[PDB]
Amino acid sequence: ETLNGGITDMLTELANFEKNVSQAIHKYNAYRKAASVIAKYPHKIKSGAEAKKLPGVGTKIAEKIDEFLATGKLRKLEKIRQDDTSSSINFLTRVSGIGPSAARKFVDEGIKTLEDLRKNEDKLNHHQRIGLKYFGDFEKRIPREEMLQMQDIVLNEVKKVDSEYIATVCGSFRRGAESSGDMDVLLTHPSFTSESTKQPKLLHQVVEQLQKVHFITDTLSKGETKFMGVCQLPSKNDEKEYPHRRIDIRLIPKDQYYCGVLYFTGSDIFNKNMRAHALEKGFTINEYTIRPLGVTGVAGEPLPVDSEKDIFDYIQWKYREPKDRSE
DNA sequence: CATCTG
DNA sequence: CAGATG
Ligand code: NA
Ligand code: NA
Repeated sequence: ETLNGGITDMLTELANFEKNVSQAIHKYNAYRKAASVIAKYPHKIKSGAEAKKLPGVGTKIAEKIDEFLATGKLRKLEKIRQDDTSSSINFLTRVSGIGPSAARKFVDEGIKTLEDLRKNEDKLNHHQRIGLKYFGDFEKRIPREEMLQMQDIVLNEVKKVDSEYIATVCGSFRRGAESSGDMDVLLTHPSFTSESTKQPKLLHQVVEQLQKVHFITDTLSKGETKFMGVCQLPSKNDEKEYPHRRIDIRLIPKDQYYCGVLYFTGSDIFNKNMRAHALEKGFTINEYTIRPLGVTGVAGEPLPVDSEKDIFDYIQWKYREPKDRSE
């Protein structure tokens, strides 16, 4: 956790590069387990020879540990840091919709900057185009105070559309966090579930509302159960307009709500711990369900849950307010 | 994973 | 359809 940090950290830049610049999924995948194991490793790795010992830890890595151990630097790392090429990728990649794959192509066409992009908006797609157009805003963290305002909006319009809707705004927001990245809303309806063969209007209808009243400004991808978008807090009495926000709405069959609701809410650490416990308590949990685990090795059959409470119950645990869901 | 592109 | 992105 701090005893072998830089090591795990160099590994990480190394790995990241591989997969972002080079295409070395192979190698890339390698730095990773690597970082992962040294990470759990309980001692002060004094040498490469010491790491090699570890599994995942090959001769090359040990090569890299020794040098970095030997000098507070890595040549490769250092050479990688300057390299304009590697920089452009790692950069453009910051635009929504611009991945690495596209990172390469653009650079390879000589687009390597914000301006580059604008100049060539044509080579970008709707998503990439919005991505670039709200470059800044998208980079901006979300203050709780805004979050509550938005939530108030989402919930009011959904209500309006059907008293039967059940929205939940998950994430750290839910966990209490002072700020957030993006607005994540979990959506269901009675009239929608497991067997219940579709009803796409279920998701559409709302999208429209939020768009009616101008909350949602753009579509990233609107599918039949997942809409990826952009929303905005109405600018009050003009002088202070809000930033443009990344909002994501997803339809869920009522018979599956709280499982997800739990889940999306995190934290990741909480999930695992909660997941492992389930397992003890004779069960299994995942994003959609919680099932009675048999002895033969495995077994299923989705237990029926009416709230986040039913779940906890199942695994015989302390109902935890979203707050303490930390770890 | 579900949507998108081309 | 493969392949990318989030
Ligand atoms: Na090894
Ligand atoms: Na991106």
